[PDB]
Amino acid sequence: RSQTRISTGSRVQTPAGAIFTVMSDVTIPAGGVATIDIKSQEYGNIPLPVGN
Amino acid sequence: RSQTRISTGSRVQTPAGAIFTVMSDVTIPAGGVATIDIKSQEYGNIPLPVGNLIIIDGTIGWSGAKVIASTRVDPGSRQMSDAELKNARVNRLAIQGRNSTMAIKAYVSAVPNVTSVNVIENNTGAVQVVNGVSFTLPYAVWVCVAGNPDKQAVADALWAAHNGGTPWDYGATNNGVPVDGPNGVPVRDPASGRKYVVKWTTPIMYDGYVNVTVQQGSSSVAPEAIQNAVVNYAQGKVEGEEGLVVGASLSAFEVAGAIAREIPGIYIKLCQVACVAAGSPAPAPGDFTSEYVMSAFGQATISVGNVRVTFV
Amino acid sequence: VISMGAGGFHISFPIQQGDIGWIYAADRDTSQFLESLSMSKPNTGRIHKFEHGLFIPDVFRRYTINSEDSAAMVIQSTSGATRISIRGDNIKITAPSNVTVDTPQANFTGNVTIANTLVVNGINVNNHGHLENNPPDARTKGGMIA
Amino acid sequence: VISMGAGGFHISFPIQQGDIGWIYAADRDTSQFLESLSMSKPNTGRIHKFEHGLFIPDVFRRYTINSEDSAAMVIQSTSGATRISIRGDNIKITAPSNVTVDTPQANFTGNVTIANTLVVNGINVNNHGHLENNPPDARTKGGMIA
Repeated sequence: RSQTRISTGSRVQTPAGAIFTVMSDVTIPAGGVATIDIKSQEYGNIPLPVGN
Repeated sequence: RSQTRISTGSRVQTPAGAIFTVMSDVTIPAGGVATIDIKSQEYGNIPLPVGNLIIIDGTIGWSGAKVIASTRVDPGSRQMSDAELKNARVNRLAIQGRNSTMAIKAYVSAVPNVTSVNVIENNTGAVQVVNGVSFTLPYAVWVCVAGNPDKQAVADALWAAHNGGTPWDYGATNNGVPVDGPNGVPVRDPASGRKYVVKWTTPIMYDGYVNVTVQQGSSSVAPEAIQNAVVNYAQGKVEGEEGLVVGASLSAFEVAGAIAREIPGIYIKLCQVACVAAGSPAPAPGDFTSEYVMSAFGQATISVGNVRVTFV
Repeated sequence: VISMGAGGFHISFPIQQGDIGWIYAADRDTSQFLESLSMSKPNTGRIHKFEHGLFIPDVFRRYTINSEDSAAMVIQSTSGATRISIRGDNIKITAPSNVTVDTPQANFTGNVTIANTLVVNGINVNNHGHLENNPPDARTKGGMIA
Repeated sequence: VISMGAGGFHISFPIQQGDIGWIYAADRDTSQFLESLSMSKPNTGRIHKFEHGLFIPDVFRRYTINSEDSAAMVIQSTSGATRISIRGDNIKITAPSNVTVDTPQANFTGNVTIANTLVVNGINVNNHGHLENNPPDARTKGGMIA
């Protein structure tokens, strides 16, 4: 509830994710919000179907 | 997850260890990572596997421990001139000479952590001719070492200092315990061949007893001086005399000489020396005698409590 | 948040969103301490700031105090509906709805008094009559007579 | 060590070796004040140092909270073995071993309920039969029937 998501919030997938967030967001009363991802490296990598 | 452990992180073992960290590490997402260490001072107590006390760590570092998988070594220090004036005669490291008898002792004694070595050769065609061991296989030799470090170092040193066909020999059931059952498999050779034979033993840890009667001297002398002198001789810190090694017989005259060398001005009247087996109950009062004789594979040390003096 | 207590005996209040109080400022950085609760370095050089502090709950003057315990210690709610009034020489426990004792062994050391009906072991005490021998197994007439 | 309380009613925790908390620093020297607990002159000129301070106990996050009282005041141990849960409108008292009331005069003002055997003045209540006139002094058959 009412959480202030920040930039560079790093999410790491099990196969070496190391993924930032692209733009800031604020949590809504629903409890689910949309955030964007950019890879910390410049190679071709794939995200797993589930959150890690 | 995703934490970097930087170098020279002071890790402290519970008996004041103060270990370091060699190479910087990044913790994998698995959460199980192995870091290499290094001790601070030349004098390092052998540690035990516990949760190492944290001194310097990052915001994320949680804990460190010692699992069985880690492989350990031992340090080296305390090399005083006394050891040099003793090891001059024995440690004649004739690197120039390999196929010999005096060469094997010296080349083995170069291995770290090794205290003393014996090598006795038969030279004849019959069994039971050397001072203290049987043979079985003739034309061979047997090797005994003390304070032994890990196998590979002494195995390489031993194989690198012989030349004969089959000079390796286990003595008999009456000898020191063999280190390995069939052999020691010295894998590599300069010929790259797969040759494998090394046989050597370790001594039997005996125990000695000393009791001496003296005069009171010029002034008051506490018994602790005599106890420290005899213990120091037994360990071998005095110049010249190597003390007690693998294959040295305790002598009452020699102990009295050591006492006189350390503390003069005292009149020794009686001297007694006895030897006791490993873990055996303390020898009876009638056990002591003037002279004791030890065989080749018998090592004996003396503690503070095994020397008791009651002046007249 | 501060929760007073030591020797394994603490006190906590069910804080929620919108509660007020006071905040203090620590001398140095405490994050490395808050991870392990043991001796640790300061993380950074920041000093005397509210970034790493300590919160103390409070209610200020928002409560009702009942007329009876104007001189006795109270542990209550905001409205005084439930109270534990520890007076100088007596104790009073107030609960308008109900109270419970989850202890499998109670004790008393004096005279006891009830003001209404009793229920024990699933049956009643304010009307109990024991069967006798004559007449055979007949109900003891009536209930609870002094 | 701070022990909250005023008007002759205080709270104390049995602190022992190894307990953690926070320490504050007094403005001036308070040794002469602690020597008599009255108005006193400052002793020395030392200011804002931890030498003469004040300690406040705390437990931080080292406790277990039972799922039932997630919205009520709890006075308990670290493990929650013994509790005093003051909810909005009811009170629950937990003691796995036993509880006692040392008061020599208890009181109640409503319906009471027990779930097991009763012992009063050294004798049972859940099986009792009173002697009668005929048959002469014979025991009342049975125990406690509704």
